[PDB]
Amino acid sequence: QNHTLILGWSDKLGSLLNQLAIANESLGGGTIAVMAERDKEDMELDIGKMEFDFKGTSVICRSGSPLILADLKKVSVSKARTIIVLAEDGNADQSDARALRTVLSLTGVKEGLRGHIVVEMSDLDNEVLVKLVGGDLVETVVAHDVIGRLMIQCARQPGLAQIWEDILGFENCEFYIKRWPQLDGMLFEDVLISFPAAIPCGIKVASYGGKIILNPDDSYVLQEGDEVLVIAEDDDTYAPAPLPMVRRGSLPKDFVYPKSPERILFCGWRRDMEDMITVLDASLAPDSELWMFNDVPEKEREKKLIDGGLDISRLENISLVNREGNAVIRRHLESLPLESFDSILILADESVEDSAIQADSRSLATLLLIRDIQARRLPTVIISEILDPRTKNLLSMSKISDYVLSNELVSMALAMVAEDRQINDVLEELFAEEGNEMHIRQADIYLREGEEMSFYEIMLRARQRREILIGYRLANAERAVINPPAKTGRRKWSLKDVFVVITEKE
Amino acid sequence: QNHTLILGWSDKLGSLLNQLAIANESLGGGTIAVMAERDKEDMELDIGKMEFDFKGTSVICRSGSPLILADLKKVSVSKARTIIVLAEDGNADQSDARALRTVLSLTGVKEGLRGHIVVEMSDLDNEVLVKLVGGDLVETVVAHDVIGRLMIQCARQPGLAQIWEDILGFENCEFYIKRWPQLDGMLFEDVLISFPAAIPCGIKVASYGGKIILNPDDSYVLQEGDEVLVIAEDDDTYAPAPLPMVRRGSLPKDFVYPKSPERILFCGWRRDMEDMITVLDASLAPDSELWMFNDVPEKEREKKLIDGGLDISRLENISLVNREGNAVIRRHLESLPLESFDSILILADESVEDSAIQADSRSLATLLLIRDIQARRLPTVIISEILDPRTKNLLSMSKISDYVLSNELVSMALAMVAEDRQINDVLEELFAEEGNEMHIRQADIYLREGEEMSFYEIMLRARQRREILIGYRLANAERAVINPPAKTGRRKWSLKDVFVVITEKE
Amino acid sequence: QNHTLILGWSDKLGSLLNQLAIANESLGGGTIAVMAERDKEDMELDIGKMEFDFKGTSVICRSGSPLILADLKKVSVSKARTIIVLAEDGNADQSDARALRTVLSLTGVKEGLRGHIVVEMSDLDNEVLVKLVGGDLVETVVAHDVIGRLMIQCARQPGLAQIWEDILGFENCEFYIKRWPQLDGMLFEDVLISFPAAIPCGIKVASYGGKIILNPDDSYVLQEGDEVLVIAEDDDTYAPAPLPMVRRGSLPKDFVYPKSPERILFCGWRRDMEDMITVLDASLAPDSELWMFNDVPEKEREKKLIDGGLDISRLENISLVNREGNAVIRRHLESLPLESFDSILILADESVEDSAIQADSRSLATLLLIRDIQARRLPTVIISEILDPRTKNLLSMSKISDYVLSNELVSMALAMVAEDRQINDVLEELFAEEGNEMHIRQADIYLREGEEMSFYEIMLRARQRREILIGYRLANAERAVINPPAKTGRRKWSLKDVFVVITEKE
Amino acid sequence: QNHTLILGWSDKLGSLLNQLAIANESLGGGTIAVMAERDKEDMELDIGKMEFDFKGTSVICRSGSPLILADLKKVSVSKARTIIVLAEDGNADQSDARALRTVLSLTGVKEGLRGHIVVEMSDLDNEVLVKLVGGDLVETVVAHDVIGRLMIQCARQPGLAQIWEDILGFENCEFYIKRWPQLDGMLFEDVLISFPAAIPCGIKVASYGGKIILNPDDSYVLQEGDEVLVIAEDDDTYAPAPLPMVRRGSLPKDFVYPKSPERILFCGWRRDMEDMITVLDASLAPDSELWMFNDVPEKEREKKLIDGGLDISRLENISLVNREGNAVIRRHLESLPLESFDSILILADESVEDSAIQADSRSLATLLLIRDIQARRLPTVIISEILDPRTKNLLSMSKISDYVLSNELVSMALAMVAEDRQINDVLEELFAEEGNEMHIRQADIYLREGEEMSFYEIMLRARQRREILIGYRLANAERAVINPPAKTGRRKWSLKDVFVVITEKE
Ligand SMILES: [Ca+2]
Ligand SMILES: [Ca+2]
Ligand SMILES: [Ca+2]
Ligand SMILES: [Ca+2]
Ligand SMILES: [Ca+2]
Ligand SMILES: [Ca+2]
Ligand SMILES: [Ca+2]
Ligand SMILES: [Ca+2]
Ligand SMILES: [Ca+2]
Ligand SMILES: [Ca+2]
Ligand SMILES: [Ca+2]
Ligand SMILES: [Ca+2]
Ligand SMILES: [K+]
Ligand SMILES: [K+]
Ligand SMILES: [K+]
Ligand SMILES: [K+]
Ligand SMILES: [Mg+2]
Ligand SMILES: [Mg+2]
Ligand SMILES: [Mg+2]
Ligand SMILES: [Mg+2]
Ligand code: NA
Ligand code: NA
Ligand code: NA
Ligand code: NA
Repeated sequence: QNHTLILGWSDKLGSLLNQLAIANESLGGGTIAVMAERDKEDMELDIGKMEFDFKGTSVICRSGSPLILADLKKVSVSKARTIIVLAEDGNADQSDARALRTVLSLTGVKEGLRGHIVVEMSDLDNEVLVKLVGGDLVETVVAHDVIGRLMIQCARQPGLAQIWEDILGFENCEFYIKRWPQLDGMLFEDVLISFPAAIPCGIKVASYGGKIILNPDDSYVLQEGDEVLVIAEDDDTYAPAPLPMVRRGSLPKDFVYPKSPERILFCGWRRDMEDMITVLDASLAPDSELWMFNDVPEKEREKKLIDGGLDISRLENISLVNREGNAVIRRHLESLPLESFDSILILADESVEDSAIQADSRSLATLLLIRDIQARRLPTVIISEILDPRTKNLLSMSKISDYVLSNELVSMALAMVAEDRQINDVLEELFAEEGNEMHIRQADIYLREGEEMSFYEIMLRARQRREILIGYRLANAERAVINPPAKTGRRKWSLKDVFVVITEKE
Repeated sequence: QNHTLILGWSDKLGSLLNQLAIANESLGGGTIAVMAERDKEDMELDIGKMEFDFKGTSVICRSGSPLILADLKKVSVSKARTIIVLAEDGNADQSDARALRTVLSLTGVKEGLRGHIVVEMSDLDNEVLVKLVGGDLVETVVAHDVIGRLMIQCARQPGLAQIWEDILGFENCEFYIKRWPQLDGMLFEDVLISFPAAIPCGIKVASYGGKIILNPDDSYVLQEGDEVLVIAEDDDTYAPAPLPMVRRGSLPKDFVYPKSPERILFCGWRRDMEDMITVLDASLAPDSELWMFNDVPEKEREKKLIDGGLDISRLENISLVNREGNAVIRRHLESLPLESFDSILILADESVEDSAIQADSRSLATLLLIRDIQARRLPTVIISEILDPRTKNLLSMSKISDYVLSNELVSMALAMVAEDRQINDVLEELFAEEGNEMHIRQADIYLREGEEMSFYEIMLRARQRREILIGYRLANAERAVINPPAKTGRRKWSLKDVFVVITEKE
Repeated sequence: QNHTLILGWSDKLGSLLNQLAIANESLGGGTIAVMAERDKEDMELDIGKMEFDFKGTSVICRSGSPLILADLKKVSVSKARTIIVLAEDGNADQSDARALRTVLSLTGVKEGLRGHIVVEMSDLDNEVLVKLVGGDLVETVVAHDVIGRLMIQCARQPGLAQIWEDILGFENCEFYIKRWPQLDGMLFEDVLISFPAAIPCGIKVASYGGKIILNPDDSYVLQEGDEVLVIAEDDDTYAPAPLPMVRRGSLPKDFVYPKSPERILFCGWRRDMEDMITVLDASLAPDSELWMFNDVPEKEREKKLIDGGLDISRLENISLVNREGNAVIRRHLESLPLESFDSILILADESVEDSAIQADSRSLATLLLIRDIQARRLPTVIISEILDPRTKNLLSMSKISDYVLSNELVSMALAMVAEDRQINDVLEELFAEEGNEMHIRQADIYLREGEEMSFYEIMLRARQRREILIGYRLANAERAVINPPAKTGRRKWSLKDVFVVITEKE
Repeated sequence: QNHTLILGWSDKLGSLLNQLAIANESLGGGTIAVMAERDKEDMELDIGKMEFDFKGTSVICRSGSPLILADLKKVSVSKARTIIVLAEDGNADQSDARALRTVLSLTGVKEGLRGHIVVEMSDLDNEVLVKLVGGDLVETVVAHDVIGRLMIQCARQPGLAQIWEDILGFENCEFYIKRWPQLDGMLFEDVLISFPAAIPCGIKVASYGGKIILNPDDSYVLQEGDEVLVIAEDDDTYAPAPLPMVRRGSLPKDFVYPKSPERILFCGWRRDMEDMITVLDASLAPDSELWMFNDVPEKEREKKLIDGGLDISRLENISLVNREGNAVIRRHLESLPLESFDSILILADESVEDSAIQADSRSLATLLLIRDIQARRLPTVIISEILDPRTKNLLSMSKISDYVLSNELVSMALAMVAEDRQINDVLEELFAEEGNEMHIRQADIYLREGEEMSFYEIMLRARQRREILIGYRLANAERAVINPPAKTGRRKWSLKDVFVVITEKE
């Protein structure tokens, strides 16, 4: 039957369904079963009111418990190509306790499973046990952790918020892995320029057990069994073609400039915030500063951080500045040097995160106050965490929408891992401090003002500094273009254009 | 379809429906749609039990969410002449979070809206964001704030409670704005005396963008496009007539007396009480005193007030006296100099206001205790905030009813703004410290004992001190008369009669 | 229609219905309507499972709100002979807030009411306001207060618990008031001995406005309009008969002995416990002691007592001894001088009384522990408050049942006041410190060992010390006999017999 | 009708039904009635989804209250052979309050009861009152207390966890009591070897009132009326046969070695944990140590222990070491000398035990952390309490399953006591510090390496040290064998085999 089975119901369900319908469109639609401990008629009424085009995919609703075999058989658990275990809204520990029981129940199905299980986890500290019992069947996506990592990357490089929104999920272009036997024996540097409608980003190496290698060496020779990872518009829109001849050349300014220290403000004590501090410390230049403004008394912060595993005496690049106050009170915020921050993250505070409507209400209040304080004393990059995807969609035609990053990104990640489990490893690397990550790079590294050249020609220059070029954003365009059309056509570039690459760090 | 759409359900719904039915009576009835996340049959049963005459208006109930387009279309959202977003009973922040999402949902309706949106807000600090996202579509009525402002005005001038109850809502007389081309070129001083059945209070000035000017200069010449604001019995009961000839004269005692300091007691720590203190400080004579009796420790009060934006070192007219205790405990209240207060406001305390039945129970207890303490030590104007309109109506044949001001006034304000959005600006000015407000004035300013004259004759005397005369209360009448009949008829007035005017301050 | 209407639903409803069915049996049954905000079919199912004989009374159930006129008319509110407003189980203030709204709703019925309203109040401090708004329509029965007063009387005189249980409610004998014109002109001393099947206890005096005078002077001459209060088996079982001739005589030991001091223990901090302390102080001999064992810190007790209106420096007869601890912890109870108490009251503590099952569980635990501590250190009168009548009935064949006084007594009081509102004044006096009360008296006051005489003969001796004799308990009988049969028959009495009288104090 | 009646619904119901179906299988099935205050159709749907073979037993569901006679008659309460009163999940005191009311209701059934009542109690301190009111009808099983006692025995002797799981409940072998007249006059030492398919463990002695004597003297002569207690596979699988001739001999190493001190860690403050400390102190060798790691401040622990009746100055064998911290925080656990503990019990903490899913989630976290801390610092017997039987079953194919003891054992105990009430006394003795208990004993006490002999021959050697031999575990077997087949067959034993006996202590 090879349908997608979703176990549970949450605020993320509608956007997850949408993503799966987009992914299935190239098939002419598929089948999604949703099983939840709710009345079947209510579920059907709610699905019937969703406002997105199902694109030929049909959704079936059943009432039942994922711990009850009789209920799992109502939805053909053992024939599904993927099973997605949705987190419950609310308390992260309760949700993760249910996730663990569900995974145990699924691993107990005696007929076995055809597909893999994608588990939406809410707290990183609960992941090890779920992975331990789920073995080779389970992929975990730790939603809270992912969102923190994305907020940091977008704080560091603002234009990335639009790029990540484009790449995640199934609108526009995303990652695909597929076997191309006619490419065996090719060097990766030729594979790179072999697909008119795609960009190769890495290789699934068969002699490594199927391990995905992002940004491999140009001299890697594809072996029998290897597959190519690409960015492409859909699973069936791209294929290799005879090699174009691409003019070669040199980089004009292949330099590394000393990265400048950054000053970042975290508003709110986010659950597990030490995990963000660790990521930040491994991402910023030395002598950077992290300001934490929140209502936890300073005396007690060190205890919270050390119990979550952070040694604040071994931080390498950031110093911590603590300030105490209420992020919705004007008078407390105005004592901050707001104008001095390179970026400000407004985080859902651990004391209210169990109610998305209350957390989101506070984050939006804080946003407005910060803007107004600054405006009123004037004779900045702000990112706000939003927990309910419906509130993000509701904001979409508001200016405020530029200042928000939502759990819709979690639904997009869940759908990608549901469609190909190995994409979890790709996104894990790109979200991690180690290994490859996305960067927006000035044009004067790659070309001189007005130089007439093709996307492929820039791509080969970018390989001299060990980057995979995936797109660009022209000087006065509002959106970057990922996986551009007509990669052999030439144009005159500007030093105000910028390029999007996959690269290792310094 | 041009019906009124009400989104939500609350303790105020019945009185709002009543007001809209009164407003619609002159049409022979209209249509009200009510959509709420409740069972349709329950809604219909509850509506069917309301005890007021629907006067030809028909009410339709639908079950649905205002965030769900499919549900908004069930009630013809885009054809309604007005949409009213009712606050949820309970916690003000939760209610305002829902109001914001609803406004975003409504502004997303792609067919657009024919009418405006009236949003019942529960907390002033949440208003800016709703106004920001609702743009030109939204009028906000901040219920909590309005009630505080009305309680202060009635504490300052007790007879105003009956006048405001009369003017608000659609029983008796209220404000109407309408275009009268045959009055172009007239001076406002002639317009004032041109309507046998109405009193002009201001002009919508077309050269100002449609801005409403209350109490304009007598020499203002009405221009093409201007409209007249009046107090009248209904939208269709009044029209201009040939000018009466009105005898002119002088004021006998056009004096200003030094306003005397007042001593006011606030019982309870009302949410956002600094907003009332600000209003009070701009309303009382110098060397006045505000006593605050409530259970918040004195040490901590200053912090609450400064965080809500009140600088208590810049108060101009009042000194603050703090007393700590429980307003339902006899022994604590009896240490207050109760007999010395010009007025006492019993306020719904922020610690219980999320339960109207609990708040109202405490306010009534405090009322009884204050009366009894004073009576028992005897060998005063009290105003009590009541949150459930049903409790006010239940009290109506009790003596206690003179001591109460309720959220029914909010339903009356919501209906007025629903019927003409520009009435929000009129009421905002009259509730504000700035600009015009209502005053009850002694007769010896305007006339001598037994002087025989008409209402219009007094009105023109009142214009010499830049007042609009809207009514009077005779010496032994229990009710003031607003917009009196037969304004040209003469009678003999008494120095114990009083007059109701719209005026600027000192 | 002259039915009983009960508004609400509670743990007391079944026992109230039972009492009304008993009261109605002599009519051949009546009608009770019950209206509650519950599903009608559930109500009917619950009524159908009650285990007591309805004795020809029919019960009708309707679903509705007592605040909604349409609902009050479903149950013929204006034709009922009585309306009983049942308290809600749980928090006393919430229940009393609902009682007040209900009374206002009932006083608003424009057709008026045929009968009176009996209001079950939960907190004495809320009674004044309900009485103020209910005027002449309302009788209040303050359940919590009544139970405290009964527990004290039974602690002082243990045999009274059985007597009060007999007299309250409609099993056995109770109070009736009725007009007997053929008795006009009789002296009260002859009226006393005029009813073979009843005992006159007082007169409703028409020249006093219908005021009930308990235990009037023997020389009072019944005037036209007066009615007689009696204890009798039912409203129709008694009538006056020609005067018997009763031998007169003297009292052998008409003495007053010095009342001995008592030591009483209160376990638990009962809500409003200062009201019990006041009653106790006016009831005990001088140099008595009240021990209060409970978890409130001693420092804070004085504040609680003074805020409830008790001045502990003006106590006349008792000294207060405070001990702090947990009444369910053996080790804390064993530090008390348990063997020294004349009586011990186990009270439902204010911290758990909102859950009757939790309060009753603690009171029974404490009971068991006190018994066991004493038994285990041995090489006492205990009274335990029980809040759910079902738990009292469940205990009935247990020995523990002698140690319990329950809210069933409240249902019995409510039914008595429902049947004749003037019985509220009778019970108020008998429960009050002032005026008449019930006493169990040794036989040697009235007679010598083996003296052969009739009940009437003892009754006339008792009048020489201004007592109304209502019954007796023979030397080895387990139950007292109230309103005995055959009052003229003689028997030989024992100095170990005891007599039950109504009397004023010392 | 002689069915089993179960009153209530809980997380234990499915496993209790399973056990009763196993017990009934030898009859061809029986009848179980389940009555709960739930909708009948929901109950039936849930029963219909249980995954275990009902083996011919039929289950009937009814909706009703055990306090309501009409409801008790729907399920033929007075004809049931047993009534089981299931605890409610959640708060132990609430559950026990309901148990007490139910027992009173059952003892009030005027037709009487045919069978006994088994009451699942949640707190030991509540047991006395239930036993007091239930008299001879009631058997109590205090679930919390039993589980603590089993965890201690399994900590002391790890192989016992598998043995107890085998013996409890009705899979494999369990206890049966039955009268065998043909054995009157036999010595108990011959009775011991008289049943090919059973092992006699004791005698119900008729001259003692039916008291069960475990491990009686070999010289006891069975008298008329006595019955034999055995371990056997089912009630009908065993019978006596002519005496086998068993070779006699001596024990080679009938020694007692000095028991070595043990170091035990308790993680979590379990409700009533003083009851476990008492058991532990009477079970361990002198100079043993009990470490308690939990979040209760050390200052306050002594108060908790003394109020629960533990005098820590009279402990005979253990010293207490207190450590404060959070058992789910790695950094706190790693300060413990984890490698030094003979066993570690992870206990459901009293602060979360009212939610089984939250308690079990913490216990599993702690388990994982302890393992990982030890593994990571390496250049142990752990027992974890699990409150929901479904979580134990879900863990069953996980390695983690060796580290868990669950409330399924309570369902097994309830079913055993339901089937024969006298088994409660047998298990009470075996769980108690006093009297007989189970022990795993080295082979070199009983035999020499390679000695060829039968199970009966070892059994008679074991009687010389006053042990009843019930089974063995061979050197490389994963499971012990209880009540072995073919007890007269010989084999060659190894010094690495071990024997399971019932014995008194030192
Ligand atoms: Ca696709
Ligand atoms: Ca965590
Ligand atoms: Ca795509
Ligand atoms: Ca109108
Ligand atoms: Ca506010
Ligand atoms: Ca009107
Ligand atoms: Ca009667
Ligand atoms: Ca009180
Ligand atoms: Ca009677
Ligand atoms: Ca069997
Ligand atoms: Ca306990
Ligand atoms: Ca078995
Ligand atoms: K994409
Ligand atoms: K009006
Ligand atoms: K009676
Ligand atoms: K077994
Ligand atoms: Mg962590
Ligand atoms: Mg403010
Ligand atoms: Mg009081
Ligand atoms: Mg104990
Ligand atoms: Na990376
Ligand atoms: Na104003
Ligand atoms: Na009295
Ligand atoms: Na034992």
